[PDB]
Amino acid sequence: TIQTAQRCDHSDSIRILGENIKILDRSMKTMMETMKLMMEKVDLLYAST
Amino acid sequence: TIQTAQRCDHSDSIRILGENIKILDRSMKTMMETMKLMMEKVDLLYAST
Amino acid sequence: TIQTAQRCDHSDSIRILGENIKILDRSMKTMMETMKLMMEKVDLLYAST
Amino acid sequence: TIQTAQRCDHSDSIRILGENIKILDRSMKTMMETMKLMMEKVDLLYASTAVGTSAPMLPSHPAPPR
Amino acid sequence: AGINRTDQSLKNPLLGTEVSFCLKSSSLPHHVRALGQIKARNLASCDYYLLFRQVVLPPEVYPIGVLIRAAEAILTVIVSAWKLEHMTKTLYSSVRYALTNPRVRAQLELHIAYQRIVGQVSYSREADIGPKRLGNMSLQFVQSLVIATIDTTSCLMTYNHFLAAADTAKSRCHLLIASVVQGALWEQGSFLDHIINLIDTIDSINLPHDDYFTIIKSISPYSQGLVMGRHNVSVSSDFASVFTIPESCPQLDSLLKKLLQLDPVLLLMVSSVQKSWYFPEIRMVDGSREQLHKMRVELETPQALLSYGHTLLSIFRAEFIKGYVSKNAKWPPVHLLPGCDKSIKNARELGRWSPAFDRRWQLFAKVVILRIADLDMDPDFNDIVSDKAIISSRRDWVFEYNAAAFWKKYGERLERPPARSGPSRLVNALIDGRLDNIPALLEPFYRGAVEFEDRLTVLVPKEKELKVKGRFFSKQTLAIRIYQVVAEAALKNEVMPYLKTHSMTMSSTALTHLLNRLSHTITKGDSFVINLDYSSWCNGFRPELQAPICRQLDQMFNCGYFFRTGCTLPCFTTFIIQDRFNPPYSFRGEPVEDGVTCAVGTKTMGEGMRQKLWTILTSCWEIIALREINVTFNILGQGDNQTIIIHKSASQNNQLLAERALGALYKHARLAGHNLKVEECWVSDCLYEYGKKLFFRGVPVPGCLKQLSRVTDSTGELFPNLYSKLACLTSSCLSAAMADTSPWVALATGVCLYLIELYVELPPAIMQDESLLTTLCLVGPSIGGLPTPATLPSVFFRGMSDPLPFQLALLQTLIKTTGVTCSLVNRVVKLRIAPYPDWLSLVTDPTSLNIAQVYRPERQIRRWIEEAIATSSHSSRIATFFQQPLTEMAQLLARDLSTMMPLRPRDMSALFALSNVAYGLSIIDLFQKSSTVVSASQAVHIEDVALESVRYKESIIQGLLDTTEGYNMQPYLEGCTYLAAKQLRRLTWGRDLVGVTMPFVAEQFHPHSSVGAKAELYLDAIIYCPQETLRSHHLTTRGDQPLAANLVKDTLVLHQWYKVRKVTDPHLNTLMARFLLEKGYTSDARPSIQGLTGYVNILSTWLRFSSDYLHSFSKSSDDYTIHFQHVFTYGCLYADSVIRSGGVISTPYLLSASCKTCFEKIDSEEFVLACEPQYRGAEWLITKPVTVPEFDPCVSASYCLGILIGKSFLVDIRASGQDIMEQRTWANLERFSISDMQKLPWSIVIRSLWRFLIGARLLQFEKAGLIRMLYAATGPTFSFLMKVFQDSALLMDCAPLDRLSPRINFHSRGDLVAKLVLLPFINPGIVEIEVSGINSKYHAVSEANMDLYIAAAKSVGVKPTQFVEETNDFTARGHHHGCYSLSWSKSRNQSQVLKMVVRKLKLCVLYIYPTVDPAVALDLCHLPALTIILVLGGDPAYYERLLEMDLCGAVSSRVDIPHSLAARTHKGFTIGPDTGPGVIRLDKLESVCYAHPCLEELEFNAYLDSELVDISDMCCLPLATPCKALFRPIYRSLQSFRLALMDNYSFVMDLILIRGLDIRPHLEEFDELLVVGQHILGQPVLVEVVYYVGVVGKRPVLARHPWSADLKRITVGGRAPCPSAARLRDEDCQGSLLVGLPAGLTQLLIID
Ligand SMILES: [Zn+2]
Ligand SMILES: [Zn+2]
Repeated sequence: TIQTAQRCDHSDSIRILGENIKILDRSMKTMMETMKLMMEKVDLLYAST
Repeated sequence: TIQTAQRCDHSDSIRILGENIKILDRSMKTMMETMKLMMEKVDLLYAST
Repeated sequence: TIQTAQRCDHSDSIRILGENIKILDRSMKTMMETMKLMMEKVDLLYAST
Repeated sequence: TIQTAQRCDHSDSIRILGENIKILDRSMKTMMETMKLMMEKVDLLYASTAVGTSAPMLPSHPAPPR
Repeated sequence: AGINRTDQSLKNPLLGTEVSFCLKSSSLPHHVRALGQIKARNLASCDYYLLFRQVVLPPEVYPIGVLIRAAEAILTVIVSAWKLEHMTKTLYSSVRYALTNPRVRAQLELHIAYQRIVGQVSYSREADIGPKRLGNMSLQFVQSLVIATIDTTSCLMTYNHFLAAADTAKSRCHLLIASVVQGALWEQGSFLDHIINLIDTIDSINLPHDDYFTIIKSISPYSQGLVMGRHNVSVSSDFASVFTIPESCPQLDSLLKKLLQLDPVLLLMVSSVQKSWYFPEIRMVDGSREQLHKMRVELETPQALLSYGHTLLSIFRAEFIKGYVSKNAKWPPVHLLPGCDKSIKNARELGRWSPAFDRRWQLFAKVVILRIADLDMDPDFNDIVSDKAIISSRRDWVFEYNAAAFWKKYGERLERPPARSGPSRLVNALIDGRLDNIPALLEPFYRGAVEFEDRLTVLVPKEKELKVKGRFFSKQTLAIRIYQVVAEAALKNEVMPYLKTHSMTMSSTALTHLLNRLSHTITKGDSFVINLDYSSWCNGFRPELQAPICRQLDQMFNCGYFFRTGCTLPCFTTFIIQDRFNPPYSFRGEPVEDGVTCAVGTKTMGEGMRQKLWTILTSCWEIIALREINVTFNILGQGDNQTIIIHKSASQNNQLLAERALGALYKHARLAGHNLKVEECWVSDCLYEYGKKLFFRGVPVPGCLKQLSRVTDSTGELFPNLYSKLACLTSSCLSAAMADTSPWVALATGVCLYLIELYVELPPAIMQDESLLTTLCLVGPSIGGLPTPATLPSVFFRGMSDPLPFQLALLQTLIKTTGVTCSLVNRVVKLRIAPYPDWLSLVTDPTSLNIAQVYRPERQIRRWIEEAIATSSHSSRIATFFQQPLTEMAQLLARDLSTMMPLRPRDMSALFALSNVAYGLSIIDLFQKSSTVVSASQAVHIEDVALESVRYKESIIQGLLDTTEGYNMQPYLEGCTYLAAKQLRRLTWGRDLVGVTMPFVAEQFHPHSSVGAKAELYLDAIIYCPQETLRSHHLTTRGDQPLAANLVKDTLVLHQWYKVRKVTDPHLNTLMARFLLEKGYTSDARPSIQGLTGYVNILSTWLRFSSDYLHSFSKSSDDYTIHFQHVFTYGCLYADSVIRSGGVISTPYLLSASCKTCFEKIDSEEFVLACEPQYRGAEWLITKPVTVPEFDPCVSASYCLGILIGKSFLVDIRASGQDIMEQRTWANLERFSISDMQKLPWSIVIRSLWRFLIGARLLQFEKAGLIRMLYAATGPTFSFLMKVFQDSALLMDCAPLDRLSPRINFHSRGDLVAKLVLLPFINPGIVEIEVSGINSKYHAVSEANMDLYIAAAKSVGVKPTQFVEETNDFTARGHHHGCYSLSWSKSRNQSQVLKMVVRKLKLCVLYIYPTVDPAVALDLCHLPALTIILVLGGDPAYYERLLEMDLCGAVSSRVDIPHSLAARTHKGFTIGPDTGPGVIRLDKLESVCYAHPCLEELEFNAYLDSELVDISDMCCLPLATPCKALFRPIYRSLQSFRLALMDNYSFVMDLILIRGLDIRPHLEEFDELLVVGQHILGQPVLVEVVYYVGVVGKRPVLARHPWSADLKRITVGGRAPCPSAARLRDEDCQGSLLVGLPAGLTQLLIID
């Protein structure tokens, strides 16, 4: 009963996976901003030719 | 079993995990729109050249 | 006792967020596909210079 | 007691969600690698264009964190 | 006005743009004065060497004979002080020949005339200095321009041209004197005529400027090509055919070919000089256009270049993962892309590197390496301050050019701003605080957009190079320099230790081992050398190659685009070239692109930028090129020059392999865009170059001519003065002597140059006095004089030394030999004690004194620069660092450390080195004495240094001409110089100083020859033995006989070293606790951690030296004051001086102890720091604070030594045959004492060793290797175990071993040692009894603290006493016991008759020649009441071999050792000569019954003095306990021998099953033990047994007749019952041996 109730819950695992999905959100934000930085360079490449 | 009940507490964590998954989904839709815009720009390369 | 363990768990929300994780997986796969297509476009740009 | 424990137990569920977020992380690392290979060619093309002119150095990476 | 012509040496390139501007339309006021004074025939500025070559002076104009006599006196004093009086005539005759020969004297007088013109014109306020006559040449100086005229031709030039001419004359004077001194001290004779012929031949070239310097540039590769063409044996060479020397200068070709014909080593010495001739004038237009073309030219397309960059990324990933798995034992954080190979996945999970990934590097295109570390964006102050000049901003490009040139060239003004818009140096950027926030500066390099005001680089030509079109370095903006520092530091610290090719070059031990293996292998025929030279290395790199590896490095360090911004940075960077009087145009304040002087954007950063990455890329493509063709290779990289070592394959020869390797390297070099020209690459099996040292056939070529002819910049961070010139000369001679140039050559050259440097600057009153010149050369900086090369012991020795005893010894030799009184020494030294003690000078230099240094050039150093920076600092990083006075804290810490009650200055400086204030004073020292800090310190009061130089000159002339005397030094220049030095330190400092005074080795030891030495010289002497008669051949041929936060770590190592030797003081613990708090470690406790000099190394391989000084200094555990490396170096220098003076070494020689007061017993003494320290710590000087995560000793040291020796034997059996001849061990076993081994209990060591060997449980091949290399006399640790077990007291004290010794039968001492170490594998019988003495706590003692426990092991234990055993004594009449003397295997009767003779003649002393067999001498030494004095004649080898055989110590007690080493001839009653008076002789008797109650039958009849004396009537006396000469391991009782019969049967049967071991010799040991069996078996003994041996059914069946067909025949012969112990051991109750007998042993008992 007690050890089964230990097996039911891990709040620390939920916290690790929450931080693990937050860092993936950070990676999405960095890729979006970096891809707009690529867009400015390719826009000037269209303007050059 | 009060302290074990407080260590059982998951009600805030699942809700804020849902918020994290929601904002991740919105970030991926915005980056997908950026991907479509970027494809629309880079198809002009062989139109110009 | 029973109502506290009922409060500390939300299994239906776990199932909904797992389905939402699957939706996130599908969006990640289609973004990998459109990255592959724009990879091919940028490669055929850089070949002809 | 056992029935309340067996509805409260979600070891398999949390392991499936953790593994699926690991699949998400691996796919994101793959996308980052392909995006870096895109950045190489676009930056080298603009760099080859920039020689002999007064073209500015445009930014390539957004900002340091904090 | 301002100071003019501020250089005294060439430090700038030679340019002629100002001369062209002066001759064509100049309106400057001094250019008109320059133009008005030229003649009609004006030569161009590039033809300056055509005019300076015709300068001639009248002969013998300077009276320099007093210098010749003074130099002879100086060298005579030094050579008499070293007590090597047979080189004396050789050295002053070389100096006398050099200064009397007309051409060298003319060059020297030309040098003095040039340097007096330089001294007269430099640092003057006068713009125009008038007619200055140099022979037939008249010189006029008009500011920066110089006009020179001989008769009617003139040359208008710059001042750098005149300095180049003066440096040419200076270099030739150095070259000629070095050539004379080298020719006097070397086997090939004088080569001065070839030097003069070379000078005249180069001086006779009448060609244009470009062809002339083409010949001078190609003079060295052509000579190396000739040496390669005549002396390659395995590869072909066409390097000589490229060059045009045979068609341009035929006389030079004939001279180089005749120098090839006489001596190739002489050709490589002579041809390596490149600056003794003149220097080119750079064609700036064509060279500038060629550089600006080569920085933007494409040889390969970008598309192929990026693909090859991906290919190089693959091998970079492969090598980096291999390094990380080898070091950290695990895979790094990696990401496997889709499509990855399964072997990568399995090796990732198993954590292993498979040996098949090296050839398959294309699989690593799917392995992305994740974050491993973080970028350090805060450089330290060492690399920030020095070595480069900078530009603040791009609005400062207008301050590098002249305005008048911009007006004449372009027609408008420059619009220069008034101010210079910021600093021009790194240290001014620190003081103005532009480097306060480094990450804010490097954030634009992170975002990928550096600011517009930072993209400029000025290309500056390099000086003193033979390229007529120039080579250019880069001067850059501050931000790009900080980027360079951070990127190079990151690659040097975090990546290159994981790359193996660079890591073997970074490690000194691995590089040294590789160079030694290359040296031994090229002469045999393998390991040929390929040299690659990239002429366009720095200009050839392209962004498309660098971008993928830069992307991987940016992903590894969590820094975005930081490594990738430098590749695309040259596309946006403005490049201009520093050429005054040729400026670029300005349009809107910016340079305008023209292709000659400006370039807006290139494709490479330049020279020296990105140095670390480019080496990695080059190594990557070379590894690809050599791995595609299956070679074994090693790459030695030096940037643009690459040296590749390729080993021979069995299938192919060297030529085809070399052609394939050259094709592969050319192919993969071309794909990366670095095309190798075939004319610049070569292969060889006789020549290679590494570390600016050239090796010919594996021997380093001498570099005496190149190093001594180099001209240094001098006057560093100071005004010009005599002291800095003497300091740089002395440092040059010291650096030459350390870099494999002979000490005598550098010393004599330094004496000559010292006197010429004095003659330039001193008036004739000083310089016509010989005695004052000799004394002034022999005072030195140790007692306050000028820096002289004569007083350095570091020329002849490599370790740390004490100058003061050598200095006082030189002055004593000066007074006793040369006619100079002590009053003149008092006049010159002028000893002036300080009123108060300055302890900071003691903690900086422990060997110094408290005297005044009056000739030292005075910059205030300690307080003025600190006050200036703390006043003029306008921002942070200086106010924080210097918020409190560092000097007052330093003096307070010095007074706290001066309260040590035994004042030990070495430990005082060692504790001072662990303080933050020491680091602060180091940063102030780099603010004073470094590169680019001369600019600020000289620019502040730029005018005043010109007056300061003249003030110092007048002060030093008035000081040297003053005739008053100082402190009387007469008590300190008599008697022993050790006590004189200690009394001088006690007088001057006021307290006694312990631990800094090292005795002078020539006073402490005196050399002799053994041909006239007496007995008293051999009491305390060090003996050298040559194996052959030594001549000048053996000096070059090798012989047989062998040869930050780390301050916290250093603090804890020193804390352990204090605590283990039992010094305990509360105040010292408080002070080290304050050090630990100021360095951020707040934890309370943490307990964690031959060879000689290189000039005598080859001759040392022909000499055997040992320590036989034990009669007065090495018989006790007390240590004394002898530094043994210096003594062995001194003895080898004596041998070198005998050979190089025309003598030979055919007799052994000695170093006898002469001064008894130079041998002081060192007081191992606790030091108690009395007062409480007032230091209190700082905590503001360390910017990076480290984090807190970042039993009796005898038994612990016994277990640790046991496991260390066991693992040392393990790495010996894993070592190859070339490795076991080296003395390298696992944990540095060689440099350990012998006395503490005698203090240490060894029973615990033997059980620890045995339990480690049975805990290893090795496989069969390694056990076979153990038994094979221990049954033979191989392995350095076996020699170590012999040297440990030399004394038999350690043998008898081992309580397992006296029980074990009845079991084992040993033929020799090393046999007993081998059985002791490898018995548990073959016999567990005694292991079952002594396995119970195990303790697991002592096994856990770490190897890291073993040196600490050894430093604890020396004091606790005691040494045993040794015991004298007894053998047969005979004499008078008695009972016959058994007459046992050498019954094992030796002529026992030879011992019998000599014992009977020496006992009836009643001799008290016996003399034994070394022709006698050793065991007879062992019996004669163990006879009591007899003194054995051998005849050695200086060779201790016979006594050492005699001592190794014995097991008691009676040879070490009954032999008179000084009289044995002092004996040569017949002096008494002897055994050993053929016929003479008092000679005992052996005559063979064919038939005698020998009617004697003792012994049964005689073979040899002893005759003496041509007579026979009846020895047949004597008998015995009773015996006592015997030695191992009687061999009690096989005694009368058989149950110990039956246990040996049980064991040897079990020994062979186990060793048959051992793989890789064919049992012939161990079977021979079994055969000897079964011969001892066959003595008593009683069955007929076959002499030859066919003796079939084989295993049947996992049971080894071995007998005479073959039991089965699979048994193998082993032929054994020579079995006979020769010992008399056969009759002795025959016992009652036969069949008792059959009781408890194996059936196989019964089968070997009953023969067939
Ligand atoms: Zn002495
Ligand atoms: Zn003995």
